[PDB]
Amino acid sequence: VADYSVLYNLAPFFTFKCYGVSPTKLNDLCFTNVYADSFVIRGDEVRQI
Amino acid sequence: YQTSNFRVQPTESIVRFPNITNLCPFDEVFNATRFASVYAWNRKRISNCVADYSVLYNLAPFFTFKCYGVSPTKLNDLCFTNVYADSFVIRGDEVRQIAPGQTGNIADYNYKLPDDFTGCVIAWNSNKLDSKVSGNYNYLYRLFRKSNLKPFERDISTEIYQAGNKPCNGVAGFNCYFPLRSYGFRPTYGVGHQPYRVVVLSFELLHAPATVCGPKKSTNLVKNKCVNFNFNGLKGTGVLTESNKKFLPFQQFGRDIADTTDAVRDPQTLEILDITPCSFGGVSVITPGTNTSNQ
Amino acid sequence: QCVNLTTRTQLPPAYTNSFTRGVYYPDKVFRSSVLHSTQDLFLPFFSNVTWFHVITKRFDNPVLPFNDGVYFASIEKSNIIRGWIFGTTLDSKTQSLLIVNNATNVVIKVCEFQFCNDPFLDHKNNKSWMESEFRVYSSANNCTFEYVSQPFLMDLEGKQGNFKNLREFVFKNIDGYFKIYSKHTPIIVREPEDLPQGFSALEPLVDLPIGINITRFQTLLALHRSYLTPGDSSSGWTAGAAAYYVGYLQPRTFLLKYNENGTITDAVDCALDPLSETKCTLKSFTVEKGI
Amino acid sequence: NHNAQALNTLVKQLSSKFGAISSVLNDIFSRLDPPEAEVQIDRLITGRL
Amino acid sequence: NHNAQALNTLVKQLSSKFGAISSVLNDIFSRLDPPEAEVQIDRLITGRL
Ligand SMILES: *[C@@H]1O[C@H](CO)[C@@H](O[C@@H]2O[C@H](CO)[C@@H](O)[C@H](O)[C@H]2NC(C)=O)[C@H](O)[C@H]1NC(C)=O
Ligand SMILES: *[C@@H]1O[C@H](CO)[C@@H](O)[C@H](O)[C@H]1NC(C)=O
Ligand SMILES: *[C@@H]1O[C@H](CO)[C@@H](O)[C@H](O)[C@H]1NC(C)=O
Ligand SMILES: *[C@@H]1O[C@H](CO)[C@@H](O)[C@H](O)[C@H]1NC(C)=O
Repeated sequence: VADYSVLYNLAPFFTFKCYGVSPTKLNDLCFTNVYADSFVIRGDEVRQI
Repeated sequence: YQTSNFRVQPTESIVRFPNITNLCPFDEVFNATRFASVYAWNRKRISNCVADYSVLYNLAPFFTFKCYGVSPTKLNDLCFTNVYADSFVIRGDEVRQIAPGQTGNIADYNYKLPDDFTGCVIAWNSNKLDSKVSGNYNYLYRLFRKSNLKPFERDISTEIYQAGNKPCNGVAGFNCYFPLRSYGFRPTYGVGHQPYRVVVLSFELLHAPATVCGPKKSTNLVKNKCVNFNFNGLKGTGVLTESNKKFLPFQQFGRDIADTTDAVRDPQTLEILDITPCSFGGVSVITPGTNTSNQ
Repeated sequence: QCVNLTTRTQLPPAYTNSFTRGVYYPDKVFRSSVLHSTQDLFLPFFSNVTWFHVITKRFDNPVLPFNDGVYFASIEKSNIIRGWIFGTTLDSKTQSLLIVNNATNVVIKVCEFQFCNDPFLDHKNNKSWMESEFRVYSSANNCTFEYVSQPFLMDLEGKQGNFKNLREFVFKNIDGYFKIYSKHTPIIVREPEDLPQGFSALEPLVDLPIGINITRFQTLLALHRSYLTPGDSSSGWTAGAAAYYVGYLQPRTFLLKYNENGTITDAVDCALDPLSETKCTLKSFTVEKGI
Repeated sequence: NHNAQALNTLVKQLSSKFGAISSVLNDIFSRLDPPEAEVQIDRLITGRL
Repeated sequence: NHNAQALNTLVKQLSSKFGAISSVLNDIFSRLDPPEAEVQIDRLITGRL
């Protein structure tokens, strides 16, 4: 289960830009096989967000 | 034997519409300099004028023209009342969200249509007007709210939303959202992000004294003959006669047990008439058998 | 502008009974000699309606709720009650509706007013009975709707004789439309202000596309200030006898009866008794022996 | 009594919609194109039959 | 025997769709938009009548 309870309410969040799902019903909506990209970019590249 | 029924046929056709001269101000609506934002959409009252359907088709391409409860072709043959026009601008992706019964940011926090909506929706793309090279930021919208809107309501109040608990109370820090955002309309995003202009026309039909109705010519009134009548779009066939009833000023039609109109107010002289089927019958033929005679 | 009006007493709410009051025409079609069944928001029969007086000096004008509609009746003599305000916070932070009647004509506005503590009206110049002061709001910044009706002339007359004015209103707010129904009646009261028995139907008056959220409301009263009213704007005023009643609508089903001329003359509330349930199932006003 | 009651019921069942937008045929024929009016008229005809 | 059998048939007749997508009213109302959910509901109503 994808519980983001300690995600939506976190302070250190700066860019949570979510374009097809409102951040409230993230839990009330399902998904399928999940595949998460964890990596780093620099500020001159936050354009890519 | 029973064979058929005899039936008197109508003689002539009449028409009775109100007498109004000036055209409707559809110019100010579809040709405004700028449109309002979706969270503060506009509303204009159209009344006491002759409507028309050709001028729209005559001006710039107005695609996505879809109606509820009435076909677009017949709009010129009808007589309306309480006509209102709501105009606003959105992105080209959300135009599918303007319909009776839907979900999404716009439908829940900016503009809801009632489930029994009757009327027409028009939307067309506008890039040479609203998009500027650096991106137009005068068009905003609302992203946060406790609960959804009821049909035909607006919210212009501006205050910080508190997504989490412990309201921050006007410091506007994180754990708190400013509910309004802005569209970026750079003329480079593509079809899926162009600014679109939307207009919604709403009205209701054939149940009250009407003031906005289409271009038609009136005929003189004839009584005491089986005719084809048309009062403000209420077609029918029968005999008309001066009445004894007494309508109150807000009533126009009268109905009977079967729920069929049987009295009407003439919309030029304000008199009450009564409607009746003209003739009926049954026919039976007596014969002594073709083996005996043909009489 | 705004003044604080002290010197009025605290008393608990008084209640009275609704003897089949608050029924209106549900549609705009003529009917005659028929029994018609309708389902809408009506005022239940034999309800408890809250009762207010303006006679110390008893100036009751609190901020009352607005659940699903309101039946408002007022027995009076000199046009002391003038209008109403509707809204949700009434503090310039949200839109609010205003209906007022000056000495000249009706005014309707839906604006971001900032209503201060006590709205009211004054003057009532001696021997002339003229209205000059208007103390309701402090500012109206952003707004979209506005309407000033036809001009008429209020005589601004005082009265102390037998009450002769009973005015009934019904207010509803649905789908962006604010609907008003109204009726007038000349009545001989002679009695301690107890909402006379009878039957009468209200007729549609106005429909407004305001589009706001409404949760509360309150009444506007004009105040009587002349020589016999020693004091400043807070003490030097007179009451004048008036009374008004408030009840709330609820979703019911009613059975209505039209006579030959087309006027509603009787009704049945299908959730009042078991016998009303029986009549409302049989679609008749009379029943014979049996089960 | 039985005869009169039956005939009155038959007369009064005419003010029903059977799912259509209205109980008047002429009004269905107006304000609608044929390929949509056919469905409403089908509903009314079956109900009355 | 006759009475019992008739009642059993009547009761068990409540699990047919008569062409709709489902025999559960709440299931029809959700999963569809109103203006076409209503035709399914009318289908069920006519069957049961
Ligand atoms: C009650 O309010 C109405 C609405 O404001 C007043 O009528 C207007 O008053 C202003 C004040 O200067 C005039 O400019 C307008 O022309 C008036 N409207 C008209 C004449 O239609 C009205 O005067 C107020 N009552 C009193 C007694 O002043
Ligand atoms: C109207 O206001 C009340 C109180 O502020 C609020 O609870 C309610 O949600 C509002 N109406 C809508 C449709 O949001
Ligand atoms: C409301 O008024 C304020 C202050 O005058 C102004 O900043 C704001 O733009 C106004 N809002 C609208 C929707 O007119
Ligand atoms: C109805 O109208 C007729 C004719 O105007 C009148 O005689 C009668 O008094 C009115 N009222 C009733 C109850 O018939």
